[PDB]
Amino acid sequence: LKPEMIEKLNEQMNLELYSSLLYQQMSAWCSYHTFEGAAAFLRRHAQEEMTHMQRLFDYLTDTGNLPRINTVESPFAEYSSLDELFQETYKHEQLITQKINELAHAAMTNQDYPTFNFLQWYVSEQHEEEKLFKSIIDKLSLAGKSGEGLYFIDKELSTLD
Amino acid sequence: LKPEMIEKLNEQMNLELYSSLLYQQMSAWCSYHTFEGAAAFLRRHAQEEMTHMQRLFDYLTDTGNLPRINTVESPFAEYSSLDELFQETYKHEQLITQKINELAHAAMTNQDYPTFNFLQWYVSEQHEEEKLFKSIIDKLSLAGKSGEGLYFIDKELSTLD
Amino acid sequence: LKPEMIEKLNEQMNLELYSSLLYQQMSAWCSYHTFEGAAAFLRRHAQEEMTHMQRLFDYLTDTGNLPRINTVESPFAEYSSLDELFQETYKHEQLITQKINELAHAAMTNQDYPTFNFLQWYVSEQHEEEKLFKSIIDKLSLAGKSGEGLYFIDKELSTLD
Amino acid sequence: LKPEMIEKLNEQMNLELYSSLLYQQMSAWCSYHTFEGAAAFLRRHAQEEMTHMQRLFDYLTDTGNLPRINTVESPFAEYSSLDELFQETYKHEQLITQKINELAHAAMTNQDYPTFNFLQWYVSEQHEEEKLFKSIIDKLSLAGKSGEGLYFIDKELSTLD
Amino acid sequence: LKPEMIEKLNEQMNLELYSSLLYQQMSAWCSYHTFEGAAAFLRRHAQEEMTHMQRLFDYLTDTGNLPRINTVESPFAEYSSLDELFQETYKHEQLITQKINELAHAAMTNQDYPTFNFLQWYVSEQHEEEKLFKSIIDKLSLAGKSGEGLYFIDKELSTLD
Amino acid sequence: LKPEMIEKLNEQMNLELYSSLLYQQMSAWCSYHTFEGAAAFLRRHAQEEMTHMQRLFDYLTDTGNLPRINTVESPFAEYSSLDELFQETYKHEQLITQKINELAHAAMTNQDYPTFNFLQWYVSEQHEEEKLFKSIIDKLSLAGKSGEGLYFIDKELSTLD
Amino acid sequence: LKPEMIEKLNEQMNLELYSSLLYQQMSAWCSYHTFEGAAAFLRRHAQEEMTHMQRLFDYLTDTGNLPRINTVESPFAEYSSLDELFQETYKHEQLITQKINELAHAAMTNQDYPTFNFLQWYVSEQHEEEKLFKSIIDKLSLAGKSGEGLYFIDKELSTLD
Repeated sequence: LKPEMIEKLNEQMNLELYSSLLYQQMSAWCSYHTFEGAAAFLRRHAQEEMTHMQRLFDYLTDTGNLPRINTVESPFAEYSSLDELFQETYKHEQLITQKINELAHAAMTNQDYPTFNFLQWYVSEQHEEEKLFKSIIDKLSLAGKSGEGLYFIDKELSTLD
Repeated sequence: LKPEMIEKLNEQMNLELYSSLLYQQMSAWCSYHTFEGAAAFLRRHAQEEMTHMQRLFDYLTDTGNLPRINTVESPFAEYSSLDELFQETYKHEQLITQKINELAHAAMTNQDYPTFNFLQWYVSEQHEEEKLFKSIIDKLSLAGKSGEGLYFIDKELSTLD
Repeated sequence: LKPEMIEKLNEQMNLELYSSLLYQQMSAWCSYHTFEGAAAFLRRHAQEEMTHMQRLFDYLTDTGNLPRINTVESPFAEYSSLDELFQETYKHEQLITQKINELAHAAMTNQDYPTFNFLQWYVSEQHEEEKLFKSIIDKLSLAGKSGEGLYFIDKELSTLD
Repeated sequence: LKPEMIEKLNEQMNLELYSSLLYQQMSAWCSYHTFEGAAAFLRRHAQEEMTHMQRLFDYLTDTGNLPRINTVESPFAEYSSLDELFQETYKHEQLITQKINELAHAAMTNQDYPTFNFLQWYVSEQHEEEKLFKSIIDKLSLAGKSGEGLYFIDKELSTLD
Repeated sequence: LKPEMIEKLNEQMNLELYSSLLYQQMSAWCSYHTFEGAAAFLRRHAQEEMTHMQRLFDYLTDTGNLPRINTVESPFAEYSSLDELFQETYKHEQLITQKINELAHAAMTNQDYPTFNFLQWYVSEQHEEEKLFKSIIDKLSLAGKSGEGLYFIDKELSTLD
Repeated sequence: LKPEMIEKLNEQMNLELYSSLLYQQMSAWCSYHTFEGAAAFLRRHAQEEMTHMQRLFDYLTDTGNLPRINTVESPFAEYSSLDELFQETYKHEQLITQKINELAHAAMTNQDYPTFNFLQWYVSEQHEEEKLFKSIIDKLSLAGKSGEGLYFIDKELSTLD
Repeated sequence: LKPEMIEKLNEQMNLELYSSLLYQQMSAWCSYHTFEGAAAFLRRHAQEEMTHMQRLFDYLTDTGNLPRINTVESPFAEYSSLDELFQETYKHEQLITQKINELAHAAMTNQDYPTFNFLQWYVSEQHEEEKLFKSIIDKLSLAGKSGEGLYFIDKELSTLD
């Protein structure tokens, strides 16, 4: 691997690690606010993002490199509502998608076919994730003005996926 | 929960998170240095310490508190050998054990019987952990001290549960 | 057992008996008020509290003592709403928790390790119960302004646990 | 078969093809508007109408004729709401029913007993379809003023049939 | 998705729909001309091309777009023989392959990695399709060229998957 | 397929064939020098390389081309040691990967998306091969300084894969 | 093992290697010429001949000798027809049988009973092969003079042995 790709892969790995902690932190907000269903969904998603991290970690070791875990910023933040919380998760999922595309673009420019091939898994996964997170925001749109609505959506999130 | 208890528990949760990343980082060193067995073993241990973190996370939420994930310092470091690496892991396990004891002591003083009860799981696990890592350092001192031996020990670590 | 511990255990046994009858009485209020789901949940909880009573009864006989069932005050009371009813159950569950902690504190001061050990079961159980009863109050908060909300929560309670 | 019947059967086949595409197009509107449940129901119904087409296609070939697929008009249209969308599907299902009756009437006048016999399947199927599509409009009537209502109906449609 | 991508994909979706109807129409010619085996084979292929259409339809919806089904020209045409018919199908398959390549090229240029990834399924399938239809034209040139042979080839097509 | 691509693909096919016979020849050296485990491993790998050759052969014929097997130079060579041998195999695996990348680049440049898609299987496989062969070299460096060490590694080779 | 037997065994091994590639190449011609059935049959025979090579390679190593793979000339050639191609395969198989007899004869004269014993498998196999290839030519002469016949024979070969 070229130094540029090694570092970009390492940075993405750190981004996935951060994202995992962000969702875990978000779930706590949900629980503290009575949305146990949303909390559970996010916990599940924190675990999923960790998987994304590991896969990158493994790719770096397979290719004879040393993955480096950098300083991690606190994911702690305050949210005004469950809608705002989920809107941010959606915005975040999009940043991840952009980072993957820039990674794929760099792989292609550097003629690194093996890494481009490795990234395909992420490209497919992100398409699915964005769809999923969009729906949630949409549902919140349909029935999110009321606690009974909130109560119902929350119930949905508990098994969503 | 008493404010003081909340803080100590949150601190412990963060220490476990750090500890999980520390072991993930140590396995990378092992892979890079050709010790796939030791690498696989530390990876498994990284996952386990993560469960220790989650257990604390949940306790805080169950008790109506908001766990807070703080900034995590990079666990990146250099090691002169496999022996020095495992020496550091044993010492780090001993630190965790000590922190658990201080928390148990604080729970007792504060007559917080529910938290003290909750901690007993960690006390027992810590006992098992220390013994395990001690055995590893022992084998290294014995069979190790010379290449060929490292091959067999690493081979052992691969499956050591 | 020291006389102090014998009596404290006996009093706790009577408290658990009273609590069982209180929840049974509460379920009647629910049924009389159309909340068959909440009624069912409370009936189930009355039976559970009885178990707590029996376990204490058995501990006293195992140790060669004579458990004594005292006068029981009527648990009858009138409630303004289902929310008030559940708020009282939550307050009651908390009193029970406090009584257990005072019991554990007395056991520790009297160096009665066997009884402290026996109480651990209760300490764990109460942590679970408080959590459970908190959630209900929380749900009532999310969707409890409407009969449709009430109708939905009631439906939940019918299987909760 | 008499020329008149051949052509009427061919036209009906084309009508069924168009209807299939219409429902597919409608499902897209539903999805684009967040009604994934209604979208799924319509997709399923697009596939069903295709079956109706094939059965007619086969009858024409069995009888030694050449079915002809004509120009198909775009089924694209804009709808103001989900209620309007379903009202149109109901009106459309009715047109199909009328076309089948005119087909049965022509078969009878032409003393084409074999085709009248063949149409019986469609006559029965349409009775079922109209009923089904009426209910949906009815349900939309009961609980379709609110997003929570919409949210609930949509949930129903996802498995309706 | 870039507006240009949206348009090309929508166009491709419409081409597949047309292609599905084209094969359905060709099977009719086969039935009428006594080639039941070739008819059954094209029918199966009509259904398959339809799935290609749906896959594109969904992609557009998953990405928050509104797929639009345009007017479909009649696929009706005359053929001088079974050989000429299958020659036309092979050529039509080659056209589809070309269109897929142009779309893949557009996705690359536009750095649309998710769409390019999505198209790989079509690229592979197209490879299988072309080979299949090529084999058919081969057999026809060989065994065909004379009645009796047509009986056996048609017999073959009946089950050719 | 373009002329350049055909030629390049044909060259790669011949390279795989040679690579296969090279590993075959190498296992003999191993057998002759008493390393039955390493011999076994290489024989398996000669077969594997041969499958890579077959897959290319097929692609060429599927696309209507005539694969051409060219003269094959004798792979016979002398090796100083077992590790010298494996170093060679590693270098060779690397060359194959480079050639596969050049082929993927050529496909890109020629907008041959079908061929690019086809090559993806090789790209992923090579990633696995390099990892594997790299591991062997590492194991050899850790415990290959003694007859006893070589003895264990060889034993490990016999069942690797 | 006498040097003369070693040279003769080594020669046969290479001949079998060449034979395998010859059939592989012949299978390509068949493919290019529409005879997918014959191509498949020849593909299967190339693999089979490869095993004849491996068996020789192993005997040489079992006997503490070093098999040597020599340069393999390109097996590429032109064939005017399927008939001529198969006629060449038969002649080639005959050539093989003859070289096996000479080897058996050489083993006898040199009182090399172990090798004579080992060769018996080849003797038995060759008898089978010849019979097989002979039948193919026979069938071709019976029905092979019409594309209809060719088509039928090709279908047969697709599964033959």
